Amino acid sequence: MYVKLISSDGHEFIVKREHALTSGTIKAMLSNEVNFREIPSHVLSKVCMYFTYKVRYTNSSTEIPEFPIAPEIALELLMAANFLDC
Amino acid sequence: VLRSVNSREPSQVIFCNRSPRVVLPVWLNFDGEPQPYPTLPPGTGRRIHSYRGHLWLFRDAGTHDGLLVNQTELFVPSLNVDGQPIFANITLPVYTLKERCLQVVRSLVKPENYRRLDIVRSLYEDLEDHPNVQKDLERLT
Amino acid sequence: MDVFLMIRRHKTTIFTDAKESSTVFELKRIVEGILKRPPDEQRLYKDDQLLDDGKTLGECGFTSQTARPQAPATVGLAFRADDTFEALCIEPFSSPPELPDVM
Ligand SMILES: CC(=O)N[C@@H](C)C(=O)N1C[C@H](O)C[C@H]1C(=S)NCc1ccc(-c2scnc2C)cc1
Repeated sequence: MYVKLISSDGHEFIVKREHALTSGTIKAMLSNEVNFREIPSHVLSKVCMYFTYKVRYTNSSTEIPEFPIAPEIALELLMAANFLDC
Repeated sequence: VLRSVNSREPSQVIFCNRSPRVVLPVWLNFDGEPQPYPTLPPGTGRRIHSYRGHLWLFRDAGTHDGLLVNQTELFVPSLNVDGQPIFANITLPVYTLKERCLQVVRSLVKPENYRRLDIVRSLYEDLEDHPNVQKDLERLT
Repeated sequence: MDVFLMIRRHKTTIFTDAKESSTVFELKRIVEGILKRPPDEQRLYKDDQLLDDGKTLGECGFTSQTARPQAPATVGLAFRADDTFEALCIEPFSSPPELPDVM
């Protein structure tokens, strides 16, 4: 089961349903497609990577690597995080 | 309230830094004050002498971000069995995307300049509210 | 040994996972479920290099330490336009703005 997350510039990111429910704001918008008018693809692709990262490493006994963020996307990514509550 | 018990019963421990951060070990003394100890570079480990019922916790030495030890916040040395040290496996937690973004913004922008960033006042306050050992201790109460 | 991928065609990006011992044909079956095109009308790539159906993902350089959750590796995807295969086209993401003076 998958869901389509759509950036402001038209990119269609397809991710698993359970991974997208990490964000409570997305949980609200669904409960198959969602459109983000304010989040461009270079920001939204990173959000999708964070979901994958959280689902793998949450309650994990292994070593956990850093989630990297390039300086050029930090301000925009922060604002997406605050909106999405993840 | 949160403090080490003065047991005087020895306990050998391995502080194993399995994180990318330089780690600051912090011992909570007999009055509950945090005493800082020598740092550990990423990927390194040390064998150290502590005592049963002593409270320890672990932070990033530069920024003071919180780290886990055996999946939790607090670590308490216990009874050694068969000449075998207790492992204190220090790791990163799964930070929220928001908190992780805040860390990255703090590392690039000086506290003087936070007000010059083009963001809502909610985020100014979030940036200013630095990680702090004293704050974390009052929560546990 | 899990690996984490971005399968990409035009302005579509599929986030999925597999093992190092998975075959390329199993990646096409995942694409079939989502985008509704059979394996023989798909063509998967690592950059310019075409990936044959019998090849495992480990052989083709997708490893658990390179293809990570937080930094997934890209697999290119091209469909057959009834008769013949289109050229591989993957639209770039948007560009971040210039860093301010304070960064
Ligand atoms: C009577 C008593 O319990 N006194 C306390 C002050 C004591 O001896 N402590 C408190 C903690 O349980 C540890 C122990 C000490 S001060 N052990 C010596 C020690 C010195 C350096 C380290 C560290 S921490 C990171 N690197 C090193 C070398 C660890 C332990």
